[PDB]
This record gives sequence, C-alpha cells and structure tokens, in this order.
Amino acid sequence: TEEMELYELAQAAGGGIDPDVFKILVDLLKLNVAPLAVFQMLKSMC
Amino acid sequence: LRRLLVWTYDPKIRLKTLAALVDHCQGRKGGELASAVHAYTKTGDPYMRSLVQHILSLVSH
Amino acid sequence: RARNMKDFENQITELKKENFNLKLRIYFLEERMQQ
Amino acid sequence: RNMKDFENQITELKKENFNLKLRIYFLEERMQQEF
Amino acid sequence: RIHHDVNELLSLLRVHAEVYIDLLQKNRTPYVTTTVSAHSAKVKIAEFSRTPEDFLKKYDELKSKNTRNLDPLVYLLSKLTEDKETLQYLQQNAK
Amino acid sequence: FEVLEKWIYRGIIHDPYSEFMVEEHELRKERIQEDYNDKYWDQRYTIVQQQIPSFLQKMADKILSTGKYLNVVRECGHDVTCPVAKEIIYTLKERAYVEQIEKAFNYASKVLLDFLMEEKELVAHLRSI
Repeated sequence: TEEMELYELAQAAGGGIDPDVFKILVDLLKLNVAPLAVFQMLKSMC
Repeated sequence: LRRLLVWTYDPKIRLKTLAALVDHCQGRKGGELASAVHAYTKTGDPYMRSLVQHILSLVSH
Repeated sequence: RARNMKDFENQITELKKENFNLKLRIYFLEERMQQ
Repeated sequence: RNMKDFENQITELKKENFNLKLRIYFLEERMQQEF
Repeated sequence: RIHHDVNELLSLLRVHAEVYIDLLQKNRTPYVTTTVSAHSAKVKIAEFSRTPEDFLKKYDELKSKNTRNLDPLVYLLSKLTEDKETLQYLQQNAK
Repeated sequence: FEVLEKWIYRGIIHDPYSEFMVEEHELRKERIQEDYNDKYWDQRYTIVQQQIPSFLQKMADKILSTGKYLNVVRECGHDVTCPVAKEIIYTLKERAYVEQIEKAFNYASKVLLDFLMEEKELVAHLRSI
C-alpha cells in the first residue's frame, strides 16, 4: 500500500483484503481499467 | 462601491502588475532584461501580457 | 455455444504473429546488450 | 480428434503467451541491475 | 503493454482453464477513463455502521485529496457479498 | 486552447508553465534517426495524461500525434505546414472546436506522407530490401 489513497480507503467502512492485492487493486485505478472487468475476472476464479 | 473605488481600481490593474514585474526585473541590463522578458512572456496570465506590452516592447526595441 | 468453424484461422495467425515474434525477440533483447 | 484436442492445443498456445509474459516480467526486472 | 506487474503478477498472486484467460477477461485499455460509478453508490458504506461517522467522513477527504483514483471504487466499496472471502485470508496469512 | 492551436496547426510547442498536455525534452540524442525504441510519444515528446481535459482526452493521442508530423520533416527538407487554422475557444455544451482536431491531424498526416511517399519515396525506396 504505502499511500494515502491506497491504505486509508482500504480499511474505512468494514475493510479487509490481502494487502499486496489491495495495493494492486488501488494501482489498477491508475491503470485506466474498467471497474467491472477486473472484479469479474477476480470473482470468476476466486 | 465604498468611496472612489471603481476609478482607483482601474489604476490598480495598471499598477499592481508593475509592482510585481519590475520588482522581478530589477538590475537586469541589455539582453539580461530580455531574458527576464522571456520568462514574463511565458507568463500564465493572458490579459497581463497585452496590458504590459507597451513596456515589454520598449524592452525589446 | 455453437462454433462457426472459421475464426480459428484468424486465431492461428494471431497467435503465430504474437508468440513467434515475441519468443525470438524478447530473448534477443538480451543479445542487444550482452553482445 | 474430438473437437477439444485442437482447442486444448490452442489453450496451450495461450499458455505459451503467458509464459512469454512471465519471461517479460523477469526481463524487465533484470533490466535494473547492471544496465 | 505493461501487463507483467499488474495483470500477470496480479493473476498469479491469487490463492486459487482461466489461468491465462483471466488477464484477457481483465484486459484493461490504458487510453480510457470510463468509470461506471454514480452518486447512488455513495450509500454502500451505510451497511457497515460499526462507526458510521468515521465511515461517511472519509469520502470527502479522499475527494479533497488531489488523486483522481477514487472514482472506480463504486463496486469495490460493496466488494464481495460472500462472507469474508477476501478479508479473512489475512488472518491466515499473518500466521 | 491558444497553446493547443499553435501545436495543432504549426510544429510549435508554446509550453505555458509546462501545464499544457504536450511538452518537448532533448531525448532526441538517445535514438535520433530510427525509433530504436519509441521516442515521439512519452519520451522526447511526452504527454502528461492528467493535464488533458475530458472532451479532448478522447483523442489526445491524435493531438500528441498531429504536431510531430509538422516538426520532423521541417528538419529534413520540406516545409510541412497546415494552412488551415481554426481558432479554439470554449462554448456552452459544445466541442465542435475539438472536432476540428481530426481535420488538422489528417492534414498533418497528408502533408507528411505527401513528402514521404514521393520525396525519399518509400513506395520505391523500400523495394531495395
């Protein structure tokens, strides 16, 4: 994580992920990804 | 507007630009004033460019 | 669901043009620096 | 042949591209060391 | 282009065929900015009312921060509807 | 938009405070003639992705790729220029002034290959290989 928008937002309401995967998902917002596709690809395997 | 403000505000727009700009252009002679006028030509302010062109051309001339 | 039996042609030349290019080139991005 | 061997080979060729992406992943992190 | 660190490594980092097809399913375009969020998705934090003042106050501060990455988190605020299918793995990982 | 105008219709980067979406650096020496690796999009010429508005980002690649065609053959021997020049300014619920970008890009493309295909002619030069 190690960022103000990567770490503080990941534990606001209920929180809880893998930290490296949460940092990768926080970095994926800057990678111009479609919000639904990455979550669908994660949910179709997890 | 309060007293006298509107036709003293018009001067203030003529004057406050110089009170910053000539205070950045202190001491520079010859082409060194022209290199300051480069940095002030690349200014972000678009109206101040035309409003000070009268003096900026008497640097360039 | 049902398969139209023609898109595999385009898929074969697609994977060929990606994989064989990348396979030989990426390894010899070493050679450009190692040689 | 039973219309899954050919597509299994196709999926193997997708796995080849994934292996080339993994080689790219090792290559772009070895770029930082000596060069 | 750079799918090694954030697609290949992110696909490999999952604890669970679609091993290589997950990157094609999550094939992001770097030239886009098309968030599917709306203002209706701001009520997703209201279900987690353990301390709702310090669950509703964070969003204005994250918007007041100068990053534009707060927009795609509409589906990520709801996250998984399964019971702790991402959150509970950290307790196993910490051991 | 006046800085954009100079970059779209001429090969000139005005560069106000470096807050415009395109800027030029002197990376030219890294890969001067050939694109040995890429140079004219993120490196020698670079786009600050967040310094573009929304109604222009939809074709900011074409903005970044318009002016280069006006300022790579200027070094090589033809005055590649756009005599079309349509002033860019805001208007209520309108972006036709950004719709002008396509015409200027295609015109820069037209004069660039109107050099390249017939002076240093690729259709006859390339045959050699």
